[PDB]
Amino acid sequence: VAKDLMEKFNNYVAQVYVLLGQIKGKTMLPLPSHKLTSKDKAHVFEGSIITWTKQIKNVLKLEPEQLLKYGNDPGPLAEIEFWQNKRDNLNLIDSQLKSVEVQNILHFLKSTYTTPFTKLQAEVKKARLEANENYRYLFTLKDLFSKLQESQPSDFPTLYELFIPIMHTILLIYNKSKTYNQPPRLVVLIREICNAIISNAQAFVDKDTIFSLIDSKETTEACDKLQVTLDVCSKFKDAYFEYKAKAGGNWKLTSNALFVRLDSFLERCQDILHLTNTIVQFNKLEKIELGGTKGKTLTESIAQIFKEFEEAVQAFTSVSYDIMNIAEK
Amino acid sequence: LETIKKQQELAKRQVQKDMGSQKEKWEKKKLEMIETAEASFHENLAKNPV
Repeated sequence: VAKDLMEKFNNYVAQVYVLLGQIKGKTMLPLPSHKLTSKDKAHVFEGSIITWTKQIKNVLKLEPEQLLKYGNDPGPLAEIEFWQNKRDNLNLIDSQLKSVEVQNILHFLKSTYTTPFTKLQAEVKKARLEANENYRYLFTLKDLFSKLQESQPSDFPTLYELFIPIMHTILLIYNKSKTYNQPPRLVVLIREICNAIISNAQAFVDKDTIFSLIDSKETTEACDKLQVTLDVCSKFKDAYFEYKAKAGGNWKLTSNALFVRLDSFLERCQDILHLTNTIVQFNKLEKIELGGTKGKTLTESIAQIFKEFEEAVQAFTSVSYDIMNIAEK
Repeated sequence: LETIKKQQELAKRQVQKDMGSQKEKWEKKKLEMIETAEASFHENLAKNPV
């Protein structure tokens, strides 16, 4: 059990190196490699840890990050920049992994070796694809820098103007790379990217501020500002269609299912805007004193009507959950 | 009635006092210059790698 415990220790040192890569940045395959090896079962164990390394590369996807919220224009660019760095390290580690000794181990019994060698050549090709994705991600990281920098003040006035060119850059990115692997999958990321960005900008311009303005009921222009925020979103969808024409084929996008997250936000926003405008109306009704013919009895009836409204708007001001959260129904 | 009559006078202005001839066309021309600037930036980002 001396040699068995030494094997149990090595697998522990691998799992520690896997934990190192979890906090740090992968490089499990290097720690899976046996150190100062002199039987044939030991060199096989080294290959089996190399196997779970190739699995970690394929395990990582652009879609799984999109599933668990997030999907920020800066976040997806960084996810490709982190993926392209992990494969670049794995390619450098593959050059050290592929030792003259490690080649002789594969020769002496071999479909275990060639499957690990085949996954390596697939990783090396996908890495070449990842590197072009990283060059594309680096341009979006500058675009996201334009949005991430925003301190939630104005923005939507100029960002609605700045969006059309941000789209025009994305279109040119498609033509320049050419061999851009996952050109229909990367479109789902870019759309989710603009999606998450709009949601952040929108959460700022309303939230407790919109609840606070409704409370005081001395804000009409602020209601119009909310409509302007929605208009900025409409400009992004209009520019997305304006880029789809500029592209001329291979539109892809699938906004009718993808942009549903955005559409559903704007629907809820619009629904508030529809109800906020009516609240401004009723405020005018109180002030009205027609004075005509039969009197008081009518103004009393108008007063009771105004009180009912005042109860409704007070119940709306409560803003229990809400805070223009699309995900919340 | 006077306050509402004053609002109608102010409303006619607010609509056609701050209103300026050729507005949407100028915004489109501003967008075009930003599109050309972004097109030149992506070319410069292509030249850096290359």
